[PDB]
Amino acid sequence: PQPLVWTQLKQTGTTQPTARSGHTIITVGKTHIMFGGLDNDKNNYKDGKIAPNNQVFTLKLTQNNCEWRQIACQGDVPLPRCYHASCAISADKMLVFGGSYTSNLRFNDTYILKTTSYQWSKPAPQPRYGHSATFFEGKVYIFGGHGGINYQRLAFNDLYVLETENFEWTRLEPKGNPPDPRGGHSAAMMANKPQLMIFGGWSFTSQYSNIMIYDIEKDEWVDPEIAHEIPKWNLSGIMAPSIPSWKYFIFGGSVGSFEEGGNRTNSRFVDDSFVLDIDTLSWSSINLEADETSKAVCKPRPRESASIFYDSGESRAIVFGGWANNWLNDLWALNVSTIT
Amino acid sequence: TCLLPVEEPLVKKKIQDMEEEVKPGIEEIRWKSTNIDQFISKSKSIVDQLFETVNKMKDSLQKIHKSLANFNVKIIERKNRPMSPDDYDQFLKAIFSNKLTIVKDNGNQIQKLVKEVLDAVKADKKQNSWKNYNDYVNVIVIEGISTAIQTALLHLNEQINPVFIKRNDISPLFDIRLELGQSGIQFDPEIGESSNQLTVRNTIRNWINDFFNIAGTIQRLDTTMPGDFLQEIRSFFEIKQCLAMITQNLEWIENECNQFRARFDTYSYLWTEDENPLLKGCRAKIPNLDLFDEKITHLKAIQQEI
Repeated sequence: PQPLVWTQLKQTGTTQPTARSGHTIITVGKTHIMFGGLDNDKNNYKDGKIAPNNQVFTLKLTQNNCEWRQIACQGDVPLPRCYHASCAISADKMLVFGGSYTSNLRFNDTYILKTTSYQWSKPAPQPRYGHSATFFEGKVYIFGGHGGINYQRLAFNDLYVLETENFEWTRLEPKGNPPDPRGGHSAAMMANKPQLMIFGGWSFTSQYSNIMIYDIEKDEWVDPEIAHEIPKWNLSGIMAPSIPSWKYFIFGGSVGSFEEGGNRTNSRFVDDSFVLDIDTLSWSSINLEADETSKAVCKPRPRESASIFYDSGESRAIVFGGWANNWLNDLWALNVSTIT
Repeated sequence: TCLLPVEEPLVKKKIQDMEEEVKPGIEEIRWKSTNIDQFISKSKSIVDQLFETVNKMKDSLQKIHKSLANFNVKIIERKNRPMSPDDYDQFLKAIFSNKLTIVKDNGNQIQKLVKEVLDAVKADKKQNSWKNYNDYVNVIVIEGISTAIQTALLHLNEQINPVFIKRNDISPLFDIRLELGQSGIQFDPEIGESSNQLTVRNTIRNWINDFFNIAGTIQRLDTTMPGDFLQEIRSFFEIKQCLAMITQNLEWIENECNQFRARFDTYSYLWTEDENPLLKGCRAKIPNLDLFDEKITHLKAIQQEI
């Protein structure tokens, strides 16, 4: 029962990433870019393959009205169409790695898209999907995930860094032992200190929601706990970090908690959103009851894509497409209130 | 051309071991014209051993891939015709328990197949070949379970349009009652109650989730502590997605029933207000009783409309 402002936005144009999820909304300055995901075309196997089409989509938002247009692409564009891929930016160059191909679990190598040129390139590392990634603007970090190519790997607790200037992968030795093999996890950075954050993830018929942080400067792990209305056991949760106050924003995702002995299967999804203030390690349900109704809030859903975005003059969360049990095309925006 | 189909470097090492060796002295055996069958017997003994290995490999491969078809045929024949309204549904629960019993029987078979491949690999560094083998075995198992729940979810997908080749409400389906409760439209099987699982009762969607558990609970290899719930979660939504037509068709019938509920509200009936205030309003009007008699005639025509 805390302030929030939900808005279901309006879309325009024939090309819209409808019936999509597991795609990536990347923003740098004004560069709000769509890529990957998954759809269904129901015409043939070839169309099932182009369902997660490499079509990069661009958006022009006007007072919650959105005009969608596909962008052009050149260079090395892999033929099959990907999902679960991880991406990064270096100020004009989208860096893509990982993901898989639905038909044969073909994983993607390192690609880039020079945005100013609107072209691709193949710069070149356990071949993996479902991992999490982030970049310290000199190093691209990958951690956890799901292998499986040619050797049917398991979940992973390893992590690598990729040098952009030296074009080489490097293995970070885990000093702290606790990090367990995970995938489909949240991995972002704190800004109070320069380190990563590992918020749980998936493992062997078990979600996870613990917290691990990686001081690069020490090249090691620290384990902080949480309290205050935590999302107990949730994956595929919608993510938005707020750098001003170091506040993680989670929404929905795959949730549900049983013992390992149980089938447990009952990953009912949630529509609630929380905020983890890192400085206090304090979760806080941003749920509201002072607004019109609860029905005007979006429905429980994992696998959506999210980003921070300024609509009508206020930074706010964006939720697009997704798994509200299967197929979403809806675009949602939770206006971040005065608390910033 | 028998070790490359399985693509096992273990049996490739085995073919390296195997060879017909025939000594320099045997280059001087056939010119005797006496009994000279020793090199053939030796190379042939080698051959025999390899052929029993070949038969074991073929049998293991065959049974591994055949045990998968049983899952799919069972789940198909089971979910072809559920016909399960609430108490036949209570019984289809036990029938799906028989499905899970077929699954657990093929799990008792999982044990025997990992044993038969213990014999098949016939290695000392067993675990290294165990990787090359169980990797592929597990991925094929995932495929099988995926196709299984595919056929099930598509069964119940094929229940929406009563217009394509025939109607669809051909059999006794779940029955839903319409009530006037607290002076308002009320579906005891609310559209939302047969829909979203709430505190009062659960329905079709929770049934789908429970069928999902019934399917994805086999004892995987590689330390066996987890289950293969999640390669399912991946595959369905990677290509197959049947839950999607599920959601959209359920919401479609939902909107149809909401439109019908609005239609029910359209009886032009008043807000079920107390008779005293309307009586008092007409009293303030002070009309002849014949106006109230015409009002009662309208009420009788309303009963006739009901």
